[PDB]
Amino acid sequence: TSVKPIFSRDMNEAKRRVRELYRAWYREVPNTVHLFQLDISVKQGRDKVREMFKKNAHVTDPRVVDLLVIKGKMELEETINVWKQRTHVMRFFHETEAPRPKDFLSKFYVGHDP
Amino acid sequence: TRPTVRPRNDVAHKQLSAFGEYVAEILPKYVQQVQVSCFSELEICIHPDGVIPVLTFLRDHSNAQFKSLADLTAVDIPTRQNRFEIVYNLLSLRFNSRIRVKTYTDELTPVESSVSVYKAANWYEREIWDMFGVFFANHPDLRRILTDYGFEGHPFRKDFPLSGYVELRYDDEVKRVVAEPVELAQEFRKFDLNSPWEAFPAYRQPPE
Amino acid sequence: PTVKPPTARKFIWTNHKFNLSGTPQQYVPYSTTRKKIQEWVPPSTPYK
Amino acid sequence: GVRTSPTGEKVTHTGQVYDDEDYRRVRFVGRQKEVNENFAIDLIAEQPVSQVGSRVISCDGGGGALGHPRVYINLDKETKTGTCGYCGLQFRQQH
Amino acid sequence: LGLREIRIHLCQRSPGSQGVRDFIEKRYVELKKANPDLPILIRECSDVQPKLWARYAFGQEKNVSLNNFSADQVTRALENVL
Amino acid sequence: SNLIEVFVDGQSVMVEPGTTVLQACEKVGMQIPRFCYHERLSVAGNCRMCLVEIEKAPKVVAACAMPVMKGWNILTNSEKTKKAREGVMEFLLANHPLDCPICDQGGECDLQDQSMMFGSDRSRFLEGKRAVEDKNIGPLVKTIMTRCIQCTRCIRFASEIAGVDDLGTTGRGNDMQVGTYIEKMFMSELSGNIIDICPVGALTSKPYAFTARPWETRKTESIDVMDAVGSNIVVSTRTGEVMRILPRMHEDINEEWISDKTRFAYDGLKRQRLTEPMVRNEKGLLTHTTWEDALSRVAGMLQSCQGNDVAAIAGGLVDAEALIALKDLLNRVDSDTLCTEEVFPTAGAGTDLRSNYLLNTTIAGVEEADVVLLVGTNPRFEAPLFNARIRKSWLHNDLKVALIGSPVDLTYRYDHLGDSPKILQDIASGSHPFSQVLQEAKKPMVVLGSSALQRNDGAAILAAVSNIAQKIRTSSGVTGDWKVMNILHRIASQVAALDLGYKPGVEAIRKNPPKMLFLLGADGGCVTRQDLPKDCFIVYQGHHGDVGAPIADVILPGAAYTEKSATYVNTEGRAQQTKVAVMPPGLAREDWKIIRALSEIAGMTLPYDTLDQVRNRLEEVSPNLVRYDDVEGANYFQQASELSKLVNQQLLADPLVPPQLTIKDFYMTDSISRASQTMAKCVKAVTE
Amino acid sequence: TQLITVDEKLDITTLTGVPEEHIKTRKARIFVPARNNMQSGVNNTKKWKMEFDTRERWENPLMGWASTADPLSNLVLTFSTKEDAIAFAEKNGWSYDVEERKVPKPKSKSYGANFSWNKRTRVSTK
Ligand code: SF4
Ligand code: SF4
Ligand code: FES
Ligand SMILES: [Zn+2]
Repeated sequence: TSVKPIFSRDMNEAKRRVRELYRAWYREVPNTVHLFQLDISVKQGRDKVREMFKKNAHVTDPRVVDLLVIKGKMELEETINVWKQRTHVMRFFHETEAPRPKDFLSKFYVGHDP
Repeated sequence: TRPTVRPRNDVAHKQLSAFGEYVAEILPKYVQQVQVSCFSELEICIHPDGVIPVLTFLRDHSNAQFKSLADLTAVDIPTRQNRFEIVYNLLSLRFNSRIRVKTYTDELTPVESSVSVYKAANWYEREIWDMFGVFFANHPDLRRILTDYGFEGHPFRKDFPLSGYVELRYDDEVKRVVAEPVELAQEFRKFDLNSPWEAFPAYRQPPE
Repeated sequence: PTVKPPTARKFIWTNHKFNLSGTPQQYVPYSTTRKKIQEWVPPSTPYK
Repeated sequence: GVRTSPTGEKVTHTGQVYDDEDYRRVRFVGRQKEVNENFAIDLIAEQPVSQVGSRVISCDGGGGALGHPRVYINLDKETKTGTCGYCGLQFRQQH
Repeated sequence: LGLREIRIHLCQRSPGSQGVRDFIEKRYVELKKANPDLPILIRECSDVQPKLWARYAFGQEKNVSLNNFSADQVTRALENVL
Repeated sequence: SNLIEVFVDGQSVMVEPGTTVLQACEKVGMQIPRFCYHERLSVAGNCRMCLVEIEKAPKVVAACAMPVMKGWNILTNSEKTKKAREGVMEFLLANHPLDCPICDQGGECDLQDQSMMFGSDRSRFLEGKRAVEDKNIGPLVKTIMTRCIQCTRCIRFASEIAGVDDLGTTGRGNDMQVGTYIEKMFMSELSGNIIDICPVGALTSKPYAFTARPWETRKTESIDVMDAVGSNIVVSTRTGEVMRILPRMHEDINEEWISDKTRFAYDGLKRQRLTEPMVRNEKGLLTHTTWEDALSRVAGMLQSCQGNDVAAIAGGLVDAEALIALKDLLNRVDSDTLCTEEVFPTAGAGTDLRSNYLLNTTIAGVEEADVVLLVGTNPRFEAPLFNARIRKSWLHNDLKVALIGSPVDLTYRYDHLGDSPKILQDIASGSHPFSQVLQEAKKPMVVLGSSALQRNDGAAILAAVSNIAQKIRTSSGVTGDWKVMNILHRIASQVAALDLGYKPGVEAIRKNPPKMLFLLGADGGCVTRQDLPKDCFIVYQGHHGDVGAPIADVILPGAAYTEKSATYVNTEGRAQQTKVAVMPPGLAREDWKIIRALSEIAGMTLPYDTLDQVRNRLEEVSPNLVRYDDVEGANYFQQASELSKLVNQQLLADPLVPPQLTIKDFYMTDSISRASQTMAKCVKAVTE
Repeated sequence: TQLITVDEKLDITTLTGVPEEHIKTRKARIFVPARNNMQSGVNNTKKWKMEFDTRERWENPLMGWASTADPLSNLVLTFSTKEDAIAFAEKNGWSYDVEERKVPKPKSKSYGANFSWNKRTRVSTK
């Protein structure tokens, strides 16, 4: 499996490109949250940005890390333009509950569930 | 026989066999299979490292113009080492002939994005990036086309099901459109239609 | 239809309930389907 | 004809008529629970079963391509009338 | 606490399991014949570590293995459980 | 050496002598269209469809029944091959009525698929097509005599396997009728297994008849229940529900068949199920409530009670998950008495010593046998496919079968020995006209039944079984390597409970009458409340409770076998499993789910939540329940025999007699047929 | 350009974006759909079907239809081998249970074995 690379030869440029992506997302929040006329503080949106980076801790392969950086760069293009809208950014937020449980007791009463 | 059976051609089949053998000889570097079916349209089947060389050679060399492009499709097949199949389909203007140029690839290894020799393939390449995931190195813009912005998954796969993982409705609580896990109103009763008794005996692979 | 008046079928409406969407007399849907699983009957007499 | 459920309404020809505490009744508020008062079984009772002098006979249903394909039924047993699967009307023999 | 039950998990080939085959050929009838209400049990499917386990003291599963172990060590841990 | 060169269209293949053209084509990948052949039935050349052309052969032969000489070459795409098949196809579709809508096998016909792929299109024979009057073959199998293509597959099946022999052909020529001459109904075992065999839609299912259509039902793997054999069955499920079941083949066990009881035991599965958790009411009335208050009440009461006076009877259909979760809970409280309905008598440590309680031989290995004796049961009713494979083995390689304990209604010309277990000990000690061939035999198999196992004669009868086993296995010039003494059961959870090492029977309940107990599947007459102390506290957990559910105190609506991914065990230790076909109706959670929720509401916990954790703990109880579909064979006959010699008794002088004596007795004696309308219909149509 | 190899699996399980319960909890089943016994012929064999576990289908409260909360209920992945089935299942992420392939054992059968002078196979009606 001597696979062709994408962007990085090892994990070093992978970490460098994803930290550059996170740099762009930190400096990308206030312009969009002031432009799109949202209802949410800047710090809460930045915390969901860092939470979405925290979701992907198990990602190992350099192809996959580079492909996540490609997806993030494409979405940052579509959010530095207004191709997307308020609906999509509020769809990144999960506000309209859906308070769907995790306890086995609450998976038992409200049941037919694992 | 004389009616009601579509008559086959002979000399066009001979010429396409000769031309496929011609191409297969004069490019020993990127040739695996050439084949002709009964309805006489040429097929070339290619390792994915000479895509721009084969398309430049099949745009010029003056005994094969083939100036018209079609469809690119990386038609998804499971079970294989290489799922995705890039399928070029070319038509010539001075010749009246049809070739299919099928090169193969897997889920992650990119190909060289042949937009620089055929300008038609730009939106085709963007579309097949959005629907499959065959990444395209040396390409200007990979945006998403035929999909929603906030949607992802490359949904023409056999993994993504028929109905989606997303559903949209409206609420007046926050005065906007929200997404939900999907809730079909009908089962989509799938029809088992796999008949017994050897539908075509001529296409019997060697049994394991 | 005054060229051919009769027909020897006898089940047809001869009242002609006309087009009716927008009344208190219109269609409502219901599945013509009996009970599916038929739950267990709790016993009539008590015990102890 | 329609029967009388304990709800005071029209039952169905197949037994789906409501229980006394179904809230589908209270989504039937103020509108017609429509029913076809002509029932299917009510016409078979008024059928004159004919008397054909052959043994195994045919049934088409009044002209080909207006009705059902050719079905062939038997008139052996005199304890049971020969019932068509498509027509829903019986046949008998005499001799 | 109350010495409820003992389990032995065996297989078809391992050297320690061959020692426990020597145990079941030599010194098994002493155990149950001397102990009528001490329900040990034997479990085999095809291939497993010869697990010597003990379920007692209200849901305590003591746990030793018997890979490349002697039959004297079988008797020794048998007495330690006993 | 018996490797014969035949060429399929030029390509070579080695073929045994005696094997036909068709098994050669199945070896290379071809099939020949055929009707009167069937791969697990007898062979005749009736249907004429399988015609085929050989190179240099002016005589076209039927490829179903040809002895294959050396060096053939077979054309399966030639000219007169297709001409002969299209001719025969135009022949067969002349006396067949236009019934393909109202036929029940419209999605699963054979005339239709072969008339597409091998037939002509523009028919002939403008006038004719006589029709034949039907008659009911029974209440369970709907019969139309008209669609019969006279293939003679049901008849040879009856003649060679069923042994009832009431189904023949009358008349001649065109006017040939199939079935019954004397208008006598057919109510025997495996009478439902003729709807899988009739290749056209002639003999179809009466209760299934017009409730579905095959191209709309999705299929799911399932395991045969109310037996101990476990056929490879399939729930052809439909519309949030079920609506069809069928059998499927396995390697060793249960070839292409099923119990008729099982086949028509889906209505009673869906008939009167328990759906809601229920608590008794102040006048004393069993009313229903939410899981909250009910399980809080039961969990607080379980926090109250302690000691050996808490019991759990796992009768009938319960799970691996049910038994493991119940064992973990009842160990976690302080102590236990886990019990089963059918009492398994132990006097020489019968709980452990794996080989003594199960069918030690191979089910397909009864064909390998020569000398099989049968000590009391009636195997026509208990596991009928076991009896069917015994009869097929006796048909082919001529079994020598004895019967000891009771003269019963088995139909394959059995030898009989004095119908009393004292005469079985007279076999074990003295000589008899079966004992000479039995002792100087080659291959000993001893099938023990469990109908007469509930009486207290179990120790000495099991000792005589062990004496026969040891004496013949160390006798007859053999050291072993093939087995004897295989015993069987009825309930799968019995063998699962023995594999988990449980306190057998209600012995510990009749010794210590307990305070709190859990009735998991209580329908037989195990206990009464008036044979129980003043702590009358039972949690009856089950499904469609008839007997015990008006008696009960707390109803818990458990799920059934179609509704939960439960691992079950057949009579020979093989571990099969089901998948969740339909999520259960009502509230109706699973078994381990209810037990772990009860543990959560009570003041304790169970350290597993998911099924992967369940099966890790399942292997950490016993390794025999993760290696699915792998046959397990135990040993140590001498150790079991030297432990079995502790206490022996004088036998009871009563000759044993089965309760499973007739067909109606087989029908009404289980919970699902006790529920279902259609089994009541077939019982009253046997009587009347 | 001859990049390094590693003894690892593939990790598209966060590239395809399927939600997490549908990732983990869907215990797949790889099976051979065997011969439909009411039919005849094993043409429908030779294709390994990876399918998924079923979940609830409840009554539609207006029509009695089976409305489901399942995207992953109607999938059927068609394979040719078993190793590639294991490879695809490790590639995309979920777990699975495996049935074997249980071919029919060929048995010796003959019409000249159906008839005999001193063996007990006797059709007596043909
Ligand atoms: S069995 Fe006969 S009636 Fe039924 S589908 Fe086949 S051809 Fe039609
Ligand atoms: S009833 Fe069915 S199985 Fe029997 S001869 Fe007729 S078509 Fe064949
Ligand atoms: S199968 Fe050979 S003739 Fe019927
Ligand atoms: Zn008719």
